[PDB]
Amino acid sequence: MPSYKSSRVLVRDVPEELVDHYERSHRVAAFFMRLLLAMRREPYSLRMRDGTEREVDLDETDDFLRSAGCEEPDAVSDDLRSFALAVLHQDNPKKRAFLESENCVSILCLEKSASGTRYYKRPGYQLLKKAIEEEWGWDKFEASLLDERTMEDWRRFFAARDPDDLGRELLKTDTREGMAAALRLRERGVFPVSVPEHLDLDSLKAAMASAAERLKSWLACNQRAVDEKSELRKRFEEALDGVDPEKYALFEKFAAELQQADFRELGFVYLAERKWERRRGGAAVTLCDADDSPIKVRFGLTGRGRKFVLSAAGSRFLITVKLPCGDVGLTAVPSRYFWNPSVGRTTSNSFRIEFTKRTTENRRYVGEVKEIGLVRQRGRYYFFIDYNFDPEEVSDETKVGRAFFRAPLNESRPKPKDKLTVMGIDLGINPAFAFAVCTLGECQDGIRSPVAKMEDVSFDSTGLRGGIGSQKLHREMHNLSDRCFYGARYIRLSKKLRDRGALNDIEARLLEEKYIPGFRIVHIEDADERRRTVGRTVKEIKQEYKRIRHQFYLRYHTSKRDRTELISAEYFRMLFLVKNLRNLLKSWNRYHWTTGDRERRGGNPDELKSYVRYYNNLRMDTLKKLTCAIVRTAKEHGATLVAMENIQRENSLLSLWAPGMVLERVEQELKNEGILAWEVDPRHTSQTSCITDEFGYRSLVAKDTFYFEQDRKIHRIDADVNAAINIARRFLTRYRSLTQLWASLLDDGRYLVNVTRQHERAYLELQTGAPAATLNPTAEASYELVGLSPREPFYRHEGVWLTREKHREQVHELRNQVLALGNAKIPEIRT
RNA sequence: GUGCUGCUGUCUCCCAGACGGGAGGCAGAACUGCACCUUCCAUCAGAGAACCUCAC
DNA sequence: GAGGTTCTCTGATGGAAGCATATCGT
DNA sequence: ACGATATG
Repeated sequence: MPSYKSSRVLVRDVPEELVDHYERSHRVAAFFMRLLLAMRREPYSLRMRDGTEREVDLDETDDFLRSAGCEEPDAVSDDLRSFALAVLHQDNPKKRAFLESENCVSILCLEKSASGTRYYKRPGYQLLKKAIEEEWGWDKFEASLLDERTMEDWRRFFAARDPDDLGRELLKTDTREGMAAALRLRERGVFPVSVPEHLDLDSLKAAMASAAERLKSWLACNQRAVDEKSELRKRFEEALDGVDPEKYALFEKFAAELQQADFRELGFVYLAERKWERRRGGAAVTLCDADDSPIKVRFGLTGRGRKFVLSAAGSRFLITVKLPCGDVGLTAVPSRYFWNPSVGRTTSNSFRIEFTKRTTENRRYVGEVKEIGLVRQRGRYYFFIDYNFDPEEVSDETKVGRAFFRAPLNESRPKPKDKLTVMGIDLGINPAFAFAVCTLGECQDGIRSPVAKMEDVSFDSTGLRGGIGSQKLHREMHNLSDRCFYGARYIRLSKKLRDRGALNDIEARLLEEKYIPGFRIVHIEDADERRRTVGRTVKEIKQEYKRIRHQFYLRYHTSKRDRTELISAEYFRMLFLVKNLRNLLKSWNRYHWTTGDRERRGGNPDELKSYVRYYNNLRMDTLKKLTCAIVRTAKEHGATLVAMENIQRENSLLSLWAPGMVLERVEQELKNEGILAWEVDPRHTSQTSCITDEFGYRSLVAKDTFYFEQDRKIHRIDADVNAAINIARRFLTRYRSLTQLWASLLDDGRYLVNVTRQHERAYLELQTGAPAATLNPTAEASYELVGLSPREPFYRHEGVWLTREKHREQVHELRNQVLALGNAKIPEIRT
């Protein structure tokens, strides 16, 4: 599997011949879609351009196979089935009939084809014989053939040159079943299909590639659906026998009368009947179309399709597709992705393209093009320049570095034995991310961190990135987003003022004490004039939203351009402001939804498409910029190991992205730049000091300052640096210190430690001496680990393992000191 | 190329109706900034909305 | 925050993708 | 040596 990065380039004046080739390629690809399914001789479901699903019967397969050439489709049935499953990759991966699904069209489509009657590349037999007959002594052949075969014919195979004889014997003894089926069909003279449009071999390869890949995907999904339905039915039938008697005949009538109006064993059994029945067993077949579901009309340089000669002049590409009708020259609209490109024909059927994506530096990127693909969108054509790239080299020393620091203490993986650079990364929204960088073998001055089995390290480089660029804009994106949230609730109640009378009691202080101050609307009692007073605010909401979006636009088109950061905390506030504005606009659009009225299958089908498009675009842009700043921060400091918080474990990156796809993108782009990363457990990183390794206070009024005590003097430090170091410190110490153990009580105050994870197993050994331990109580409401010779949270503190009630009070006792003392008398750490 | 990403003027369909909101098209003006692997497909779950029912 | 209702859109979590060599024959 | 197949 090569590495792949891709982009699109526009072509404007497409000649009629290429348009015809495009459409014919889709039509033939649809023909392949249909003919493979027909040869499967298994009925399926076709989803038309509309939502309707059609049950294509066996007759529609039979008559189509009749048209395609098979005048007696039933008589040759098993043989067609075997060929069909071969091109769709339903045979064994080793010794496959067609390693590339395309390679069947020589036998399927042509008229005088020699495919299937060759031995020149038969694996390891003809090549071995041809090699030995030249410069070997007829003795290592025995070793080579015994090695693979662990018969007397092999003696004659090397007794003479006999290439044709061995080829014939291999084609006889070794018959890949998918090709034997095709030869049998062509012997009957029914296999060469009548392709509706006349295309040469190269274009038929390209069509069959896409048709076959669509069939392979759909077949895999169908098999998954069938297997899942079978397994769920197995679970239901296992549960049905169980212990429940035939009394389950009654919950049927019970559910009937319930749904007409609309027990543990009865309810659970009911779910299985409903869950099993509604699940589909088969997927839908979506046939290819020119405009509905386009396929890439691929043009390869080895046989996949018509060859192309990619060139470049100035700041744009020059594509020439060598069609059978003639050479067709296309010029490319210049792309900032492949800006100022240079092209070069290589010695391996490829073009070496060197271009420049970004505009900050002039860094030139190198890739190889080996296939170009053609699609259309909104009647406008495109080529997919799907190129390759070699990722940056990662030292074998980094791999031994990553394995060592990842391992729990009870594993003994080797020391890195070199000077690595480790990174600490926290992730937030206002503080997009913060970092701490340490160098192994070099501790000079800073927050010194233990390193497992090595000397300590000092974090020289520390910083907070992302952040709020302009203070005013961030506050305005927050005032409006608060208003947009509170208007959606307000007009839910507003209608009930007019729809009902005097509302209720639970709402009364919910409307007055919370919603009126929020939506900033004066309350009028007369219903007719409540529509006007609510409409003018929604106008005023848009009128100030447009202002904000325009000032957000001008972050890139003023003299403030130089100060505009790569990523800001405004990227996330805008996303929520777009989100809340969407709900409010949706709610006001249904201000007329009155009495009992519901959303219909029709109505308005394009509602708020501009906002949804802006929502997805802003997110995709935010994550790409977020990854760049992280990777830019990693490369600059010489980092090769990145410790990240496992965020899988409002004001969070969650509710904007899935918990994982954020981390996946960062790791992928780090690995392209030759930087390995690991996910560190993000427990107690924001509540534990990185200096004293003791619990502190995360200030609620100010979420950037973390208070702890050192030498009985209260200190403060940035809570993003504090967590960034605590993520890196955990990695370098191999999670040596834990701050929480789960324990369960059996009797008389002996809380038994629940060992679930291997990190707890190793930890107890370094203190107790056994892979298990107990908590004995002491005089001052504390505990102590003992350890046993062969669930309630507990918090460490000063070697005492206090409980949640007394851990909260210790945190609370420190808060009172902070509030009493004040930030003026609490010194700063970083600088 | 696709986005971040809008402004002015003018024009057409739609939902409310005389408060307002949502799709779009051409026309210029302003701006030389940041980033950018993406195509296709099938299942099964969520978000919020909104109508019928609750006092949390 | 109780509890099916009917629809769009993610969103989940998968699936298939984005070419090599080999020789004959002129 | 390049083209026309063919198949790892």
